[PDB]
Amino acid sequence: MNIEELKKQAETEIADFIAQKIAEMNKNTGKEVSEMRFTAREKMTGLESYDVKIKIMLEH
Amino acid sequence: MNIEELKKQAETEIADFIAQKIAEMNKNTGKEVSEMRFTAREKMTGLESYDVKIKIMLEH
Repeated sequence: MNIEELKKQAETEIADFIAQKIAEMNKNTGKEVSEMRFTAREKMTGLESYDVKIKIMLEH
Repeated sequence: MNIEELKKQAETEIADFIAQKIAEMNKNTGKEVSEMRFTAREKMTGLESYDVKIKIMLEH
């Protein structure tokens, strides 16, 4: 499998995982996720992950 | 379960999923993921997901 295909595959997997998490959150809270912040988690050995902060909105 | 706890849970799940994907990619390519770009995928019904673009670096 080539590098491009691996990349597109993982991109789709992550997008799909995030979509499921948002659907789940919206369902469970009765509210709406408006945004997620992603902050790189980097080590001397390189990028490890992104830490996530979920923003949920509600009526004033 | 409260809204805060649900949030922290989903944040951790997403961070962990991304970390696994990066470890996987690095292993499979012999290279290094340097960055991921996240671009909101929004609909009139609200935020659906984030689309992802993975950047991989290699030696000049």
